[PDB]
Amino acid sequence: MADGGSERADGRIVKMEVDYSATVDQRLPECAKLAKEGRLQEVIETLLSLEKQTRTASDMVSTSRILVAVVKMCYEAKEWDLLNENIMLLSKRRSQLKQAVAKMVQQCCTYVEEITDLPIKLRLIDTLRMVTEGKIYVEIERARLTKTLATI
Amino acid sequence: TLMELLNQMDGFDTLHRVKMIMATNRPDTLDPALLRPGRLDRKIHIDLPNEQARLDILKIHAGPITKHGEIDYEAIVKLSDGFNGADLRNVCTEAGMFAIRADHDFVVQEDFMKAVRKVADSKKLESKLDYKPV
Amino acid sequence: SSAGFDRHITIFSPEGRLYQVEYAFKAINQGGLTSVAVRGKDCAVIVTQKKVPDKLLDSSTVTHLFKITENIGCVMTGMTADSRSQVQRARYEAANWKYKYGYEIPVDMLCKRIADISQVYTQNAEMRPLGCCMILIGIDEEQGPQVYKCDPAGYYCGFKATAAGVKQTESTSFLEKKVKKKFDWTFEQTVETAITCLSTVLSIDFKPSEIEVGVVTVENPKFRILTEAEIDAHLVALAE
Amino acid sequence: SKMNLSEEVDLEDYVARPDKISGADINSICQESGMLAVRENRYIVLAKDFEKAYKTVIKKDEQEHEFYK
Amino acid sequence: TGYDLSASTFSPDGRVFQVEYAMKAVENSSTAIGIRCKDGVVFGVEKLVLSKLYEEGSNKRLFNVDRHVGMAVAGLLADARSLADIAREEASNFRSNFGYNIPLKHLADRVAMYVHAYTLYSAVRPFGCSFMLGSYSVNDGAQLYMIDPSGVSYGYWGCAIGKARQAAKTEIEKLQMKEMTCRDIVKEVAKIIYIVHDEVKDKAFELELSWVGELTNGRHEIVPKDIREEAEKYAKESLK
Amino acid sequence: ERGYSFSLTTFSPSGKLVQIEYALAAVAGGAPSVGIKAANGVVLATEKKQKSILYDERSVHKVEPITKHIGLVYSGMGPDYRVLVHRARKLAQQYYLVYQEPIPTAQLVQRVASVMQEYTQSGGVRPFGVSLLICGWNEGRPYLFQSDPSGAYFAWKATAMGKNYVNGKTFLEKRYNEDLELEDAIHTAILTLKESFEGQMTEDNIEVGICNEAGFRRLTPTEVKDYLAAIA
Amino acid sequence: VQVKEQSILELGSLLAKTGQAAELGGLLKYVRPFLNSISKAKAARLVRSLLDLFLDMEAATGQEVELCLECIEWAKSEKRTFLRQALEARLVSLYFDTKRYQEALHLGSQLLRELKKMDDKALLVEVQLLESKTYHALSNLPKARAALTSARTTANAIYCPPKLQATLD
Ligand SMILES: [Mg+2]
Repeated sequence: MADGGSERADGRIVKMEVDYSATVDQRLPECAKLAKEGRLQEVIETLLSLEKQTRTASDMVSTSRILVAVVKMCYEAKEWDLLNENIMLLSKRRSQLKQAVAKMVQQCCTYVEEITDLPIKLRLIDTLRMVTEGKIYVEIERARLTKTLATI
Repeated sequence: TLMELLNQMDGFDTLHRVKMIMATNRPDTLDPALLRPGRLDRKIHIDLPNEQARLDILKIHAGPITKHGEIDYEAIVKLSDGFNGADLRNVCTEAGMFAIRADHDFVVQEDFMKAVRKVADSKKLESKLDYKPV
Repeated sequence: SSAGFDRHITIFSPEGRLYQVEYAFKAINQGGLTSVAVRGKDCAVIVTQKKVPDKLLDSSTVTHLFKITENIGCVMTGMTADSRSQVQRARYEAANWKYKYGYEIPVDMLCKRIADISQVYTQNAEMRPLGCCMILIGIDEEQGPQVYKCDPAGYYCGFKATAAGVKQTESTSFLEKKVKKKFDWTFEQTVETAITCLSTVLSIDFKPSEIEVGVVTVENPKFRILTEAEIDAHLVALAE
Repeated sequence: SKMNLSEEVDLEDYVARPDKISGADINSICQESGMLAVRENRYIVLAKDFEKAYKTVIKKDEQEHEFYK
Repeated sequence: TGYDLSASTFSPDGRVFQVEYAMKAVENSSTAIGIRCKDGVVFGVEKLVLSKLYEEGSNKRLFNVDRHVGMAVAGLLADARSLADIAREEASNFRSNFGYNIPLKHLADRVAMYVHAYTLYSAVRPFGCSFMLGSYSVNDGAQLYMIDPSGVSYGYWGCAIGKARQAAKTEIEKLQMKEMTCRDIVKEVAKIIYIVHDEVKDKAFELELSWVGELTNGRHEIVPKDIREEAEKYAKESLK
Repeated sequence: ERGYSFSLTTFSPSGKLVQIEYALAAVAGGAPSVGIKAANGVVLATEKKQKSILYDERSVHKVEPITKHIGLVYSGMGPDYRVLVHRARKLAQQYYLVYQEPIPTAQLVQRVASVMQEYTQSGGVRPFGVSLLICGWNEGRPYLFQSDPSGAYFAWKATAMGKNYVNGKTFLEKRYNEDLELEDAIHTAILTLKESFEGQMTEDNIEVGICNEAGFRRLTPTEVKDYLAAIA
Repeated sequence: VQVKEQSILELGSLLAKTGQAAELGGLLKYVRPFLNSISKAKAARLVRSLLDLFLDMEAATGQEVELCLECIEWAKSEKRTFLRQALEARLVSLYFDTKRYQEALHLGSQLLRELKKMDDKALLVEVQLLESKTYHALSNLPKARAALTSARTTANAIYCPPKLQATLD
């Protein structure tokens, strides 16, 4: 449920340093089962609006440290696999995918000033894989454009 | 009269925003030229309800029915094997018939299973219900 | 077309057909059931649901999983009469093997006997062709697990995993894309795939009571039937 | 040549399947794949839309009794 | 038509209109039902007196195969008699070769095969009968089997046969069956078989009652019917 | 049974055998295959396709040995083949029991054809639905005969059964000659095999055995694919 | 035993990848008597593979015109029809490389009697086309025209001339 998993994630964001990172990532697939619910078209998605945010706090800890090449490809590969592990096509196509990758490019905005050439273009090479087939896709793709512009 | 359709479907003058919906029971008795793609684009296959489908339609007709909080839809579906939506509708009708019997304005669950037995019994006269596509 | 009594007896059509046996294949379809079989790296498993419309109807008296020998399991489809009558044939010549040759019969060989027997049911023109289907599994020395399918037509062939019942085309479609993609097969691999293919073809999410699971594996060659406890263990196992 | 057609789709691979296809069937194929990827909410075609393509149009081809041969 | 003639010819869809006819042919007979409590099995049958037609007690369909083995025939009568002779002969062979009581499973299975034998040729037709199989043991308990014209046979906790069949089994499942004593279940069925056949159809019928189980010491015998007469006193209070 | 005994095969008013005529049709509708006898032995190659990728190939077999120097293949319906296969198995055995020596090939074609012909004239049983091909290097010179549903048989330098046996027939008439060797005859046999085969022809798309004067032998998929080089 | 015989294919593949001709030309002759130890099928694969990898690379006539005649006469000693009949068609294509004035023209009198006498539908187009080369390059327009047309009508029976199509075009 949206509100329940929200108040739960509120206490789970504390466990970034309190609990081990990859243990928190083992705490991910439960919320990924919340994505396995697909209860309501917007209620079940607000969860993935949340745990993608907690995922970006894990990014703000492991990417804030050297855990960058390990933090990214382990993630975009499981969003890729998210079409098979959870409900296919991110279980609602959007609102938990749209702001998911949109907060991903918010992250990339936060790291373009920080993440050096190799890790920044491994991040870019992770999201451009989404540029091939799967990204925002409503009426913009300008998270795609806004970063592919930065690629030069 | 049919070849007029074959012409004015594809023919010379193309069409725009003109959608053709066809309905039949056995496709095997149709003209292949009419059956080729372009004229008849997609063939949608309708089949009998599964268990969950039967439960769902049963809930559908079961809505506006003065009854008791006693309905075991699951058992009725369990005895429910291969029945059209109109068939289950027939079940809801017959159960109400048994209710009119003895003039109990409510509905008991057992009349459901009885009507299911009757209707299911009535299908000892329907053979060759399937037809190969095309 | 109809010519003489090709529509009635086991004779040739003008096209070279014979309508009786092909009438017989869909004669299995009235059983209202679909079976599934799979072979693994060191194990093979059978599984098929049941329909218990009666509370008065017993539970243990519904099984189609038929133990032929201590190392031979089989499952049936079609009509219960032809199935059961098939059973005593299988058991019977099975024992006759041990009496004549000492050692244990090959599962392939027994399929040879059954297909040959069924051959005459079509061959003579004064005998009903026993419209049911046959499924066998068993471990082989220097060969591992094996699965075979006997038909009323009177032929057989090996496999790697196969289903039957009513959903042959669908289950085969699922299994072909399922296995050929370089699949490593463990025990719970083959099992979980077995439950999954059926539960997808039928879209059930069954309770652990309705279905049945036969099993043989090269750690205990005894043909084994599953208990609903462990069956539920695997059910929740695939239930992430 | 009209559709985007992502370069991971091998055309000849489906060409080998003889299948006795008519010319209009091809157009139905590319249509089915295209509306398939669109149903995926995608503006680019992949090979899966073609696997599904023959699994839709080329479907209804197999009924045989092995003992005939 | 054109295909339902033989017993060795498949319909163009895959069945046999011979057995098709014979089943409903049995369907037209009166009702005979059976049940089993926790420590026995009870048989009930409705018979029809036409006007006078016989010295009462004649031609009872409640047969008796073994000292512990009870029949419940329905449909045609004479073929049922032939079947009962087949069963008695069979159990005699089993006792002869092996020296103890035949298990109900093996007995019903053998009889089922023998029934299946008459569905594969043109020389003979199928049977026009059906029946029940009641047995009880101290090492086995209460077991009740059922046989169709086609050859299917297995167990129940209760079952019904005759015209009033589906309506009959309806209230049958209404009863608890696990903990019930067969003595109570006797007077119980009396309400069942006395809320069925009425006027403007047939005439004054007849209620016979077989009874085997623990209290019978495994021996099969008819209920003491005039004795204790609670079927009627209990099979009437349903006036409203 | 009852003992009806009445044959179901009668002569036409024109004077023809309708049932045999029909069985020849189903024989023609069988899988194609061919064999050749060239100056050292005989080679037999079939048209074996698995309808699905889930089949096993090392399970079912087509080129079948009878004795160490006698091979046989068929074209028709699979199931009826195995029966007469076993029959010939025994029938070759009793000869060896009588005389203590490997039965000559022509004797087998005699007795088998007798069994099939008598089985045709018998009552209440359709004839078989398969033609056969037999080869064996009995006393140096190998031999290659063909049976048929009518029980007849011939002696072919090389021929083919199945579909398009007339097209591959002519192809054999042209590409074939008086004498060759085993490998070359294999090359032409796979030539006509590809003459009507499917697209991909692998070790499992066909199967081939041979007779030599050293005895009968079967070919494995190893040397099959190994010979697949220089296709046709 | 076998790992070495496949190793001739390996090292020959090295001689063909690194780009040298004489080094392989010795490798061919080094394994001529070694051939007499394995099946005629694997021998077929070996001779075809080595000869084609040797021919397709270099325009060094110091060894090709000799070794090709080697494999041809050895085909005489082994009695294979298709082997010699293919290596001949390769041979005449080798002859055209030096603008051979008559032996490039004897392919008809030496091979066309066999090709059209056989059933072949693939090699006859090639021989007719190359013969269309030999007369145009040797100043004969009408004969090359008629032969080209014969290859045209012959090309109407191949289901897959994927490269021979443009070769004819
Ligand atoms: Mg038109």
